[PDB]
Order: sequence, then structure tokens, then C-alpha cells
Amino acid sequence: MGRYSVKRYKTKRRTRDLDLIYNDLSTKESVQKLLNQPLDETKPGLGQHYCIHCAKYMETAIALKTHLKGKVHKRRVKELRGVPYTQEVSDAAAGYNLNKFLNRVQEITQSVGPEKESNEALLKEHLDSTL
Amino acid sequence: RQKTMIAEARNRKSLKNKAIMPRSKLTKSFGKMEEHMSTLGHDMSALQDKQNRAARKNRYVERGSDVVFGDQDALTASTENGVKLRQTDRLLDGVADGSM
Amino acid sequence: ANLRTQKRLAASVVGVGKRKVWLDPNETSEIAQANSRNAIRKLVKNGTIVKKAVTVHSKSRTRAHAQSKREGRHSGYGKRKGTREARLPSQVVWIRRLRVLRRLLAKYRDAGKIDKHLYHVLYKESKGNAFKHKRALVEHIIQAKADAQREKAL
Amino acid sequence: AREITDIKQFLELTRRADVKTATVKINKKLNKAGKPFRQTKFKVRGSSSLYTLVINDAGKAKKLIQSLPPTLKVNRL
Amino acid sequence: QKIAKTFTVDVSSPTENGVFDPASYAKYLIDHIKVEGAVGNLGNAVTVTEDGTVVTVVSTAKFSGKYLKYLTKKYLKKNQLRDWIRFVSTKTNEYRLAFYQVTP
Amino acid sequence: AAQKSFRIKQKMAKAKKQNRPLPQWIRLRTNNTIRYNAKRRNWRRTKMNI
RNA sequence: AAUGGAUUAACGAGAUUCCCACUGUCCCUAUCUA
RNA sequence: GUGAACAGCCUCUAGUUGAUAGAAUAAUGUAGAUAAGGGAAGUCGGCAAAAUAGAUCCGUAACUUCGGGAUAAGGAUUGGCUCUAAGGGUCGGGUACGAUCAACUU
RNA sequence: AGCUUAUCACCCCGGAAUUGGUUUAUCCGGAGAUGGGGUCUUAUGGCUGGAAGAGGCCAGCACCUUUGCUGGCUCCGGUGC
RNA sequence: UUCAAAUGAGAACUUUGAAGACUGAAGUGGGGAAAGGUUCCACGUCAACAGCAGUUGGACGUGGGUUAGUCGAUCCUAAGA
Repeated sequence: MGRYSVKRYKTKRRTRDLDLIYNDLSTKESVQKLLNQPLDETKPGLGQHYCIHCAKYMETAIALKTHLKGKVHKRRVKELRGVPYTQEVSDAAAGYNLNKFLNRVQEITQSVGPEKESNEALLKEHLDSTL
Repeated sequence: RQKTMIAEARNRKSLKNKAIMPRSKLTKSFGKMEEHMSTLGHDMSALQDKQNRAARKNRYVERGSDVVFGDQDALTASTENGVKLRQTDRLLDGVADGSM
Repeated sequence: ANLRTQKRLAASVVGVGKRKVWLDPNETSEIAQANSRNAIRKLVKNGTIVKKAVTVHSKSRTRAHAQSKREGRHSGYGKRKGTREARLPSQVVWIRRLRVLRRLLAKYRDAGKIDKHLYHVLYKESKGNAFKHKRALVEHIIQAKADAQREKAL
Repeated sequence: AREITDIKQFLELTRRADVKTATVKINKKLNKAGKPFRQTKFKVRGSSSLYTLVINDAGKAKKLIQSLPPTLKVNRL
Repeated sequence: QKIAKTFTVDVSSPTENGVFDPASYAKYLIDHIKVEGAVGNLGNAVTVTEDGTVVTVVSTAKFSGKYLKYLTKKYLKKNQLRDWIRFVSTKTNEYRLAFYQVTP
Repeated sequence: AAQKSFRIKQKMAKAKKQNRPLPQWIRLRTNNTIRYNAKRRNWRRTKMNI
């Protein structure tokens, strides 16, 4: 419709999205896969130096030091604090599947929550020790 | 009232382009100013006497120069070129009589 | 009733431009009889032609915007569009910093704080670097005078 | 114009037979903190220039106006 | 050092016409005069007295004739007495009031 | 040109006095075949060449 | 071969070919303003 | 005032408010724009338009007359508000300081 | 117009290695530096005379009027790539 | 570009007031050199001219107006005559 919004938000130039990124942090196995990708020729940092929050490859290990100390990367940390807004939140707002909704909110409060925060604590423990 | 006093002041000011006229050099008429104190609840008979005095001062005596020449006008009017007497309009100085 | 003659003429009398004089529309028969600057002096001071004081060009935003600039606001990378050298040249910084390091040594040598021989070593090392600022030099004077004492005591 | 310090030198100038007019000017000025005291200025018109004389006192100013010659046309303010 | 200055106001000409009263005017100063910030923070730095045509202000504080004209044009606007009352200096630090030109 | 010579100013004076319409009493003379001023000059129209 | 030839950094409103980025040139036309 | 700036945009003093006007809003024009999906398949030819653009930090190839190439290429960043830290001047010391005052720079 | 104000250059005393002085820019000194004391150029500033009597900003009265009249105040600092 | 009033036989165009905008001080501002020669200003006034209009005008008719011992010219020499 506009000029600026078409340039960044076409179907071709779509980023990953906020839904999958919360799944990648939520367990300890998918974190170790993305921190240790096999090196690929068709990827900007040759398949290393990948930030998990912002689905984005960096060129150099220097470009992670300057990326984490920025207001752009402190969006996505503050963005991924809570429940990740699935389809189930929108259905519960109309009076439809509360018990499917409230049980998932019960699990993010109990189980999935402190497993995520004990993963994001270890990323700052690791990305400061190597950089 | 607090909105009408704002909505009245929008047409009045127009400060961005030129000016507000100074009230010290402008003059009020009795006119609009006598109606304003009535809406505040002040009396006018204290101020009415000052108008009664000065309007007794200004009125006309009709001196003698305004007597004959109230309707009478154009005492010995000028010429076609509008010139003075000692101005010598060089076209019409040849023929003195106006029929020529 | 053409009044351009008195419009121009009253601007010459009061001493303001023609956009500022004000002829009342009510007394338009009295102004037309005035055809001389002697009449326009009389027509001003009795209350027919006035001055129309200055259109306001306030600076209350400028005094407010510049007030925040004293505190260190509006000074991130987004508000900068010229280089460091255009905003503050590298020679202007040097002239300030090096004339500090001269006239401190001028007033230590004349106060007896330091002898004339050790003045002439700190004078030329001030010309090159290894004295970053004023505080960074006074510590080196103390290290010099204590080690001059240290050589003298042994 | 010239400024004269002396009073004795000034009385040479009202008798020089070139000077025809003079004037006497009274000012109201201030000292350091003090009082508003009056200050006089005697002026004499020569041919080439205008000689003036500053007296801060009002007592000596009262005396010197008598000391002017009567033939000299003296103006007040 | 802190030598006070006497500021005098003559309110006679709209007092006698009845459009103005000094009584609410004298109270209007004493709470609205600001000393170093807040209103009513004055303690014995100003004094306000009125007479019926004379309003007298004595201040040892930072209080200037420009600010004394600032408060009275507030008070002549609240009572809607602007367009018809102006505040005029007669001598140094001595003030009075008047009307405008009512005349036709 | 505002810094003109007197040789130049002496010819503007003749050009000003020739800048007039025909007198109204020459209309009336006997055997007048002269009707209008024909060497009349305007400044906007025709330059007079110094 | 100073009728001058080979070479070559820098520079060019000089002449030609391609690759990424990009896009109504195009598939294919639609619409808004003066 | 913004800014590196006598750039561009906005205002005060001063100056103009002149250039034939009214009513309707078809085509084709002239000037200026935005387009889903694909991305030079258009065309003699990427003509034209789009994209890039200021500044700070990192980084920078063949080639060579060693001066250049170079802003090479390629990346991270840029608001607002509340703060911290660094960078000064003039004074009083017998033959180490303290007061006081003031600027926009990172 | 009167008094006063200077970077440079000059003069006298003095005789310097523990080379010193000094500009943002390294130039000078036994052909006499630093340092103590002096002389001139008056670019330019300061005070005063010119000169508040002028000019500026206001207030109060007068008055078809020629238009006048009478009072005030005209003060003191700050900073700069 | 707009509303009211004035003037006039007649007003989108003239004058004053009200209001809306622009040039935005490398101006649509204030002064000149070259060149023009009265265009400057007033009074009167609209047949022609201002590619519409006109009561307005750089138009038409009659006049008014440029004040120097110090600013220029005059004097000096340049390339050259």
C-alpha cells in the first residue's frame, strides 16, 4: 500500500517471526544446535555467529559484540518476556476454548517459564565468556 | 463560558501574521462600552454624567464663516487645465475668450 | 479618494515602513486635505495615524531548546550530520590543550616550584605528547621532584 | 573645542577682543555615591574654536558669573 | 544590603466610579506575590496596606516595578476590567490607574 | 547617466523644450495647414541618440 | 618502429561486454492530483 | 532556528500581494506519484525510474610510477528522557589545597 | 581637539653548558641570551571637551487653530574556535 | 486570493481598514557604475496605449524640482595615442 512498508514487509523479505523464536530458547537442545551450526557457504557469517533472539546472521565475531550492546537487540529481549501469543490467545478472547488457553498459561507460569529464563541466563554467561 | 471565551478569542487575535492594535492609541465609543458594565452588574449613572458634561462642551456655535458658505461652494473655480493664476498654461494663453 | 500620497508620506514622518502606518477609515475626509508633512505631524499626534508596533518573533522555544543543550541532550549520533572535525577541529583542541601546558610551567618556574633546568625538559615533552591534560602533568612533576629528592638522598 | 583646567587662564579669554558671545550651562550629575549636585559649564566662543570650562562647585560658580565682563554677551542655558 | 523599596499604587479613579474596589485587590497581592518560588512563601519580606484610593507595597525582597505591573494586569483581567483600566507610572516607583478614551 | 557632461546636458534642455504639443492659437490662423506636432518625441518610444 | 611503435598505475559528461542489488521497461493494465 | 554551511525548509525589519477571470472535472496530453505475483522475459541498447545516500565504530582486493587504488567491497549503529565521568579561567601561600567564575565537546 | 594606551624594533646595566629562552607553526643567543631598568610608532582602545542643549521612550495639560506648552527617564554589567 | 466601506454613471483589478499568503536578508530589501533623459513630485484628467478591464498609471494636458573651498571632474602618469 505505502512506499516504506512494502520495501520491508513483502512476502519475499519476511523475517522468521516471534512465535518460533520462543520455541528455540525454551529447551536446552535447540540452543546448542543454533550456537553450533555446521558451516555453510550460502550464509553470511559462513554459518557461525548467529543470534537466537533476532533471527539474523552476523558477519564477524566483532559484529556480535557491537550488536548485543544496542537498542535494537534490547527490543527482542524485552519482546520475549511473556506468553508468545499463539492462535489460542485470540480464540480465548471471543469465549472459545478457555481451558485449552488457561492450561497453556498455567504451564508457561510453572514449567516453560523458568526453563526459558535459565537458558537466557546461560547465553549471557556464554556470549560474555567468548567475546 | 470558558469554551466560548476561547472560541471568541480565535477570531479576535490573529497574532501570527501582523499585530494586535494598541488599545492606548485606539479610542472607544460610549456605544459598545456602556453595554459591557451592565453584564458585569455595574451601574452606568456614575459614568453617564461624564458623557453628559463633555457633549455639552463640543456642540456647535456656528461662527460667521460657516453661515453663508454652507451650501455655497466653488468661489471663482479654476480652469480646464486646473492651473493657478501665476502658472501660465501655455496652450490656452493665446486665446483669452473662452468661445475661441 | 486616493491616499497613496499620504501613505508614503506618513511612513517618512514616523520613521517606520509603509506596512506599519495606520490611517483610520472613519476620518477619510480629513486625511485627504493633508498634502504636506506639516499636516502629517499634526495628524499623528492627535490620534489619526498610529504606529502598529512590531510583529512578535518570540524566542521562548530557542531559550528552551538551547537550555537542554547545556545539559547534554539532543546530542546522540542521530542529531549529528557533520564530522568531528567540522564540529570541533583537531587543531582548536590542540591549541587549547597545549597553551594550558605552557602557562602552568610558566607559573611554576616563577613561583620556585621547579628549577629552570627541569623546566626545559618538561617544556619540550609538552610540545610532543606524554602529557594528556593538566592533571596528568602535575602528577609527573611530583614524580620528578620526588625522584630528584631520591637521587639527592642517596 | 578645548577644555580648560585653569580659571586664571580663562579670564584672559573673555578679554581678548575677539570673543563676542558666551553661554552658561547648568547640569545635574552625580558623584561616587554622594548627592545630586549641580555642575556648571562656562563656554566662550572664539573665532577658531570654542573654549569651555567645567566647574563642579556651585560656590565658585556663583562667584565667576560676577567676574565676567559686562560688555560680554552672556547667555543663560 | 537588603534595603527595602516603597512602591505606591493609586486606585482612585476607578474606585470612585465604582467599577473597581481596592478591598479584593489588596488581598489578591499578598498570596500571589512569590518569593523564591512558591506562593505564600513570603515571611515579613513584603507588607501590603490599603487606604481606599492608595495601595502601598513595601518589599525588601527581589520585587521590581515590572513585576508589580505583572500582577495587576492579572487582576484586571479576572474581573474583566481590561479594555477599560490601564496601569501607569507617574514618577519613579510610584504608580496609578486610569481609564481609556471613552469619548465619542 | 548622473555624471553627464555639459555638452550632453545642453542637449537635454533643447529636447525638453521641444517636448510640447502644438499651441492652440496656431489652429486658428489664416491658411493654416499645420495640424499636429510631428517631430514630437517620447522617451519610452524613441531614443534620441545622445 | 619519433609516418613513431610495444607496455602500463592514476584520471575520463569517451567506445563495448557481462554479474549482484534493484525496480511498472515488461507479463497487463489500473488509479489519484495540478 | 535546524545544519558542517551564504545548502534546503520556516520566521522578524523592509517590500510586494502584480501575471485575464467565472463555472464544470470527458478523452488525449504536460508536470508529479503509488502498485499485488514475477524481476530485464521489454528493447537496437537496463533509455527512464527505483535502490544507495549524512555521521560514528569495525573492516578494506588485484594492481602500481609506492604517492595511490579507497568513501574500495562488506557489516553493527542513530529518537526521547533522567544521570554519571573527563576536558577550564582569575585570585590569596614565607625567604599542598581552597574559593570563585564560565563555556559546548566527546 | 587635549591627555593616555602596543605588538615589533632600539638603549643601558649584566656576561650565560647543568645550553637557555619561546610560538598553534623551531627559531634565536659571546656579532652579547635569559633577567632588572628604560625610549619610540599611536593601528587601535579609555576618560574628558564636542554634548544633551541634540536624539530616543513615556506621562500630564492645552486647542477649529499657526498648533504649542510642562514634567519625567535616557542607568549598570556578562560571555565567544 | 477574499469581506465591508469610500469614490464614481459603471469596480475580480482604484484608496483605506479587516483577514489570508509569499520573496525569507547570494530578497520581490536598501544604495550606486554603464546606459536612458525628466521617467522623479503635485494639480487636472481617460479618445488612443497598459494583448481582459480601469475611476488607476512609467499614458495625455499644465507646472514644480537638482544649491558644495572638503564627494567627483579638473591635476598625475600606465599599456598606448
